[PDB]
Amino acid sequence: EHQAIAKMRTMIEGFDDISHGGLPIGRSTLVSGTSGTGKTLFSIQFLYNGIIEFDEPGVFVTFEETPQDIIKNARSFGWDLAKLVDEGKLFILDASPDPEGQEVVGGFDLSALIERINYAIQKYRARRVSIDSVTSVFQQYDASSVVRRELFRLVARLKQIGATTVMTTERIEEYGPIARYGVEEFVSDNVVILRNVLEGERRRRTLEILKLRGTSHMKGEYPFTITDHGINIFPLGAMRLTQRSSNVRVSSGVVRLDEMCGGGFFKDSIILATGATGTGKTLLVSRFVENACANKERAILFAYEESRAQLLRNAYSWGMDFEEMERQNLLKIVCAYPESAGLEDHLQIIKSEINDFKPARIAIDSLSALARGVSNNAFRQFVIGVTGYAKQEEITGLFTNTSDQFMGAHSINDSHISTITDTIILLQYVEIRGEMSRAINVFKMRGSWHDKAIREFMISDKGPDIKDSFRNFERIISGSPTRITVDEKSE
Amino acid sequence: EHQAIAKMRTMIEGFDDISHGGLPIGRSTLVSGTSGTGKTLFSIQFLYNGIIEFDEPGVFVTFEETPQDIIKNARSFGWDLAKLVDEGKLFILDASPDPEGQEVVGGFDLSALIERINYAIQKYRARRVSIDSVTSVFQQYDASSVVRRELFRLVARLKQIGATTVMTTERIEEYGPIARYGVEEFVSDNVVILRNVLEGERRRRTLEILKLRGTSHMKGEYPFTITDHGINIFPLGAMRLTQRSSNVRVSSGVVRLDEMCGGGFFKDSIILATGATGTGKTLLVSRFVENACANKERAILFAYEESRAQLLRNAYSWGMDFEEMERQNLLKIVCAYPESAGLEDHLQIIKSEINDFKPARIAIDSLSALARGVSNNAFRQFVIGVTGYAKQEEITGLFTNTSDQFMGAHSINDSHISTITDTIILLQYVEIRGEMSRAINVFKMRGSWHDKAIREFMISDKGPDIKDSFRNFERIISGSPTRITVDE
Amino acid sequence: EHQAIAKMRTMIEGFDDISHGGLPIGRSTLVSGTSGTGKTLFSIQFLYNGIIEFDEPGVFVTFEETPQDIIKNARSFGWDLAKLVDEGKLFILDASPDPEGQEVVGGFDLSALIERINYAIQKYRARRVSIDSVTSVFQQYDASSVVRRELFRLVARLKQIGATTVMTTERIEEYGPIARYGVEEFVSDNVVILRNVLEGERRRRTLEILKLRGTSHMKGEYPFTITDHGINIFPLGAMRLTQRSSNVRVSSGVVRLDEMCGGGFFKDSIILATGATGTGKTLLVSRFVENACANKERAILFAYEESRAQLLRNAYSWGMDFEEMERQNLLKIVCAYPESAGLEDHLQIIKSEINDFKPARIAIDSLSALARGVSNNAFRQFVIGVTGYAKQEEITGLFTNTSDQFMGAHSINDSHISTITDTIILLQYVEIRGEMSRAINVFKMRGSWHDKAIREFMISDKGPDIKDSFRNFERIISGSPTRIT
Ligand SMILES: Nc1ncnc2c1ncn2[C@@H]1O[C@H](COP(=O)(O)OP(=O)(O)OP(=O)(O)O)[C@@H](O)[C@H]1O
Ligand SMILES: Nc1ncnc2c1ncn2[C@@H]1O[C@H](COP(=O)(O)OP(=O)(O)OP(=O)(O)O)[C@@H](O)[C@H]1O
Ligand SMILES: Nc1ncnc2c1ncn2[C@@H]1O[C@H](COP(=O)(O)OP(=O)(O)OP(=O)(O)O)[C@@H](O)[C@H]1O
Ligand SMILES: Nc1ncnc2c1ncn2[C@@H]1O[C@H](COP(=O)(O)OP(=O)(O)OP(=O)(O)O)[C@@H](O)[C@H]1O
Ligand SMILES: Nc1ncnc2c1ncn2[C@@H]1O[C@H](COP(=O)(O)OP(=O)(O)OP(=O)(O)O)[C@@H](O)[C@H]1O
Ligand SMILES: Nc1ncnc2c1ncn2[C@@H]1O[C@H](COP(=O)(O)OP(=O)(O)OP(=O)(O)O)[C@@H](O)[C@H]1O
Ligand SMILES: [Mg+2]
Ligand SMILES: [Mg+2]
Ligand SMILES: [Mg+2]
Ligand SMILES: [Mg+2]
Ligand SMILES: [Mg+2]
Ligand SMILES: [Mg+2]
Ligand SMILES: [Mg+2]
Ligand SMILES: [Mg+2]
Ligand SMILES: [Mg+2]
Ligand SMILES: [Mg+2]
Repeated sequence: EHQAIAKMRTMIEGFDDISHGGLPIGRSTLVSGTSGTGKTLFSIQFLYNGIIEFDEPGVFVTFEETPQDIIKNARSFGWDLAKLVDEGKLFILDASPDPEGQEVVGGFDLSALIERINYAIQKYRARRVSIDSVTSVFQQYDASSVVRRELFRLVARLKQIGATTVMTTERIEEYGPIARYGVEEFVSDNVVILRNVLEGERRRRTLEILKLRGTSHMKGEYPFTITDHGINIFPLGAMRLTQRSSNVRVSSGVVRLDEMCGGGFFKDSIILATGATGTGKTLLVSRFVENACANKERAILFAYEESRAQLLRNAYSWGMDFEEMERQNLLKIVCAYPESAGLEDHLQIIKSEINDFKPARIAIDSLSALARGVSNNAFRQFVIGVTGYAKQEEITGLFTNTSDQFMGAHSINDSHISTITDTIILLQYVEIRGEMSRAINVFKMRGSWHDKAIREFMISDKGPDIKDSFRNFERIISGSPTRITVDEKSE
Repeated sequence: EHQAIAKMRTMIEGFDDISHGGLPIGRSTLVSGTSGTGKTLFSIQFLYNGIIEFDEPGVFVTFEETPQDIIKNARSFGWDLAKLVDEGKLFILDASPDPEGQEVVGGFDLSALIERINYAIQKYRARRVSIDSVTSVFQQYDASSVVRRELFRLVARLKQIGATTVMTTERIEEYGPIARYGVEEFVSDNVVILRNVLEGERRRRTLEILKLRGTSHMKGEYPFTITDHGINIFPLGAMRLTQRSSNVRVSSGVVRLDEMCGGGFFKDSIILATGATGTGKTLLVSRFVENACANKERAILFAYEESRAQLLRNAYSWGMDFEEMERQNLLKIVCAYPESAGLEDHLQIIKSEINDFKPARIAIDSLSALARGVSNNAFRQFVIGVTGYAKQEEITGLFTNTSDQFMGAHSINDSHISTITDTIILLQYVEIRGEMSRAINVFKMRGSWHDKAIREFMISDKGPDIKDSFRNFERIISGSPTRITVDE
Repeated sequence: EHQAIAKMRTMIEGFDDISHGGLPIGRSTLVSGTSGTGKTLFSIQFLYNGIIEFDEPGVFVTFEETPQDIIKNARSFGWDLAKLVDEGKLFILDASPDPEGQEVVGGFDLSALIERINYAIQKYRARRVSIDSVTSVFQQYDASSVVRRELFRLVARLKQIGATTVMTTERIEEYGPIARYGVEEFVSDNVVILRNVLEGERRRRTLEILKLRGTSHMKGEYPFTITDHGINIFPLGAMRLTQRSSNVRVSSGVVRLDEMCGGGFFKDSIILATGATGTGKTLLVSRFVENACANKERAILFAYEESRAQLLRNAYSWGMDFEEMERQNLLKIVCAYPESAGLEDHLQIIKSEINDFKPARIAIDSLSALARGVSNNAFRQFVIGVTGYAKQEEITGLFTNTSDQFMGAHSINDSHISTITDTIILLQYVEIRGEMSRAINVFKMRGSWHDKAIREFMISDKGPDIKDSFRNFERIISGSPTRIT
């Protein structure tokens, strides 16, 4: 073949993105990690997808987990392997030493199994194979130099055979050896490592394609999740800056605010509402979510602080009976503490839920509520995933944030999200004549014009009331004014 | 079979939550940890609850712990394991060594053993099996490869007998290798990790469902404790956000306050009293609890800075009679330094103290006192756990809090409980003509209206009173207001 | 028995509360540690107390140290181990190798020794046993496996004879495994790790009860102090928020100042005196320390910054004389560099000195001098130690602190010692018309009225004099006043 290397899509969401095509055909790939990174699965689901998507008969070589169970478990994702076993579209080739036997059977069986393996490829006319825990095969009695030669025997053959392989391997250090013997490493053409790194009690899964000989791939670890629908990696690094941009408008929910933005927000932008605690934000969100239920166009509300009944009561006080909203299925409300899942499972449920209610708007009440306990970056990386999907996805977005410090909050945001939104509305407390009076102002809008005036506003059983600006004050922004009361021009 | 993997219910508080159902039935679940982590308990509590909440007889294997003691120790949790074996719903398959050395019996292992076990199982209808410290068996002279096959031949047979097992291991490095030989992680079907991390000078026990082959489970490490009633895990990440929230209102205890709050505190919410030291907090607490008792409802005051005595005094000086509330069975003053337990243990002392008195009011004097010493990240999870529980039990709670800075305190909290609370009160000092004056202020009140004004707050013998506001000042929050006068 | 575990007291200062009761009866406890931690001192102290308190004899197996050696060191605490051996109350079993040369003698090992131990137990009707340095025993040629067996043999045998035991082990890394081979860790019913953390050229020994089978014990480590009285532990968490309270009051030494506090300091109260350097804290203490002698009461004043001579000095030119106090025995000045004792000691140095002279009042001149080279937490504890003691012991304790910054200290304490203290006084600077004027005021008092004003006081020959406030001035706190006309 005088042409470049040929790859093969695994149909594993996000993987074929990282691999600029996917596992190279004809060559064997090595995927390893510690006890639980998803390996077993990464192979199984590597085969399944093949069957169901191109009917490329798979051959699953075990070594420890009994064949019987490899199925019993695989039904957790809705994969009735039993079937593909009947329909000869996949052959589970048992190779796990029974409860008894003898010893000193070194390379003895390795030269045979390769005769057995070629049998299922030959017979079932296979194309994709996946040996799981090849490691427990050397877990008999062998040195490092002993491992490099038993493997190279297999891959060798399989490359002649032409089959495309995947090998499972165990590791004990998350960022250390690449496999117990640190030898398989240079016995593969491609090495992929799966990591389930701990951290402050939080578990984060990731995947990295260390090497793929003769081609390009995505360098670095990528957060993946294991769910009811198999390994799902999120190439938050992939996704291009190919976002749609319409000039159309939508109503903020406050006619007097819709003005201040030159006519509203854009059907293709991210709106950030920031302020100290109790500035309005939650109200905003609500008057944003509601304005969507108005024009009978479903939308979602993601509240991570308040709850089911607490958001009804509190909103109902401002008017807007959310009740009829859920009924006329033009608004559904999620809710759940951020501590209920890592930003990996969250980012997901976001998109996942968006794919069943088909939004038009979307409001995340408190962004700083997610950020909680998570690392700086691990968070920015979360905005992007959200701000990104909900932009190339026609979804308008409203993100609420709390500047951990009032009257003096020398910055819209604190996490540095400021530079990834299209509109910056900020609510702040102003101390006028010994009283905490609010003040909303449109800080920025890349598209439209928007008002540049700082205006106070009061909350009421009526909702937001954007009143007059502080036409006669100074240092207003700080929060601690100093009225002018200038003696005119002295007559 | 075509179904998913059905899990048995351990019956350990919260474990099931973490495991999502329980131990994969008919399968071998693992449980290793450094010594003193709990294991043996967990693997024993495994049976007892089963054999007494479902009735499934159990055969507890033991490699080192003698049967007498395995029974002697269990009397630590009030469990009579003697009985269970006096009825055939439990069997101590004593596999402990004998003080007579004797080489050659190392082979009889597994194979000859396995039969013993099963022989027992059969003689009891054993549904659950807890083999403790299987690791001390190959503590004769075995390799890493050797053990793998030794195990592969131990789980297998037990997997066959269609019985659910509990394998207990041990390790050394707290985070390092999961189980001694780095073989039990990849060889097992279920792996549980019992850690007893030092982290400072205190120790925080924690459990982790590392991996359950075939199903889902709570990823991560979760806090837990061992008490007379056994293991007690608190999955402060699996508590739903379905907090019953009504529109009722209880009275704060202070009249002028309730007005400023649009008419009082919602019986279903969490109040946060924050402010420089000396401002007032503890008072608002004492006046909070006074009320619960005036309406003859119960209330608990978890004190973390003063003794029951110094606390009763402070009250008399303010008018209310805590001395009474103690007998009129309408007040529980707990008292205990924050250093007397890891938050892990306190959350429970509280959780327990509540459902031992069903109070309508819970006061936590000085949340800061608890946070001193601990991380800010471990603090937030404690507040959340109490902020949450407190709610779910329709209980109104008042949490104190001292801001490490007096005056010019721009951020409510330096900690940032700020957003996880429903009602925020704010006391602060203000100089006015060479004199420190107190100043109350309702900051946010989610459900209702509430008064903006920042009024002067006077403390005296007759309790706390609210005077007028600093209506003619600029930068009153700055700690040093400039007096202006505008009149035609 | 159909009950819980039976525990035996050790009387080892504070251990019985950390272990909740004592060491589990008829069972062996392993006490490990790196060299110089205190193990033997723990082992001996046990048997020792077993005798002098409960007339309970004990067997002490010594694998390495010589018998006459054990006896000798023991004297460092004033314990006549020779005598207790002569009264047949304790037996030092000597399993120490011969200074000569022999490889074929201990061929019947363990089993052969056990009979001895098991003999002695009965010959001496001993109730307690402590085996010092088992490690050194098989430290010959053994694996992680050859130990677990040998030991378990001994342990079980000692369990059968119903002997409550103590096995001592060595370690290498401080927070590394619990014992040399990683097996005693589990053949033992109970685990005790003695540490010796050396953080910052300073050493701090602490004890932890890893595990006690079927019972309760405080988790984590507590710091201890080997002293002439042997092991002494302080579980600054095993203390209770249960101290006697009151309304009775006491003078401050400064009349005026007492009025601003509702009429004196409470008695059961801890007073904090913060303020920039040079604000007179030292002048309040002395005055406070002195007022206790006039009324005729015993008060202590621990120093950490000024000597004894400089103290008596400045205290003279300020009027009241400290000398007289000492003579009369109505006062006692300590003195000692913070650096010359590890807090936990100090804490104790104070406790004893307290138990010595029995004080009504105490003056800790500068907590924020002890705070030096110590961690926020390590110190936050030292405080709770003394603060919570003076209370349960009903003492009038006035402490001193220094705000690291002058005029404008946007806070009271940097280590937030407040909220633990009852009454906070506050001396600060004020720049008025090119001058450095002083300011004093009560920032909080828990059970009284106290003046809410910021007064200016003048220091001079007679002492501290408090005057009136800065009415017509703004920003008095930021240090830079703004006389507004
Ligand atoms: N339906 C599911 N939903 C969510 N998570 C699941 C589901 N099924 C399995 N998991 C998770 O994925 C893991 C499965 O890993 P798997 O058994 O496939 O192989 P491995 O971890 O790579 O290697 P090995 O388990 O043999 O050591 C489980 O440990 C669990 O955390
Ligand atoms: N019925 C009402 N009448 C008058 N004011 C109300 C009413 N309900 C709520 N408010 C006001 O609205 C604020 C509630 O906070 P809000 O709903 O704006 O959420 P937020 O500022 O976004 O977030 P956070 O929960 O952190 O404060 C209160 O501070 C209060 O002053
Ligand atoms: N009634 C009880 N209340 C509180 N804690 C207890 C009680 N009983 C025992 N404990 C604690 O639990 C621990 C007991 O652990 P356990 O002996 O059951 O198993 P393990 O430490 O996991 O493994 P192993 O002891 O076999 O090495 C002790 O360290 C002790 O502190
Ligand atoms: N009988 C009383 N009469 C007048 N004022 C009192 C009386 N008792 C207490 N006070 C005042 O109340 C305050 C006592 O502290 P308080 O009960 O308010 O708790 P806090 O300020 O929240 O916390 P902390 O006590 O730890 O400083 C003091 O500032 C004091 O001036
Ligand atoms: N009278 C004493 N006063 C203060 N410290 C003492 C006194 N006597 C001994 N010490 C200290 O106590 C320690 C004694 O340790 P000990 O002999 O008890 O056993 P160990 O250190 O646990 O084990 P090993 O000595 O066998 O290595 C010494 O390191 C020393 O610093
Ligand atoms: N005899 C004196 N006459 C007048 N003023 C004095 C006299 N002695 C000291 N002072 C004043 O008191 C201050 C001394 O402070 P003092 O010795 O009381 O302790 P401190 O300021 O609390 O702590 P530190 O000495 O560690 O700074 C000096 O700054 C000075 O202005
Ligand atoms: Mg696997
Ligand atoms: Mg909110
Ligand atoms: Mg145990
Ligand atoms: Mg065990
Ligand atoms: Mg306070
Ligand atoms: Mg207080
Ligand atoms: Mg909010
Ligand atoms: Mg010694
Ligand atoms: Mg000083
Ligand atoms: Mg001084």
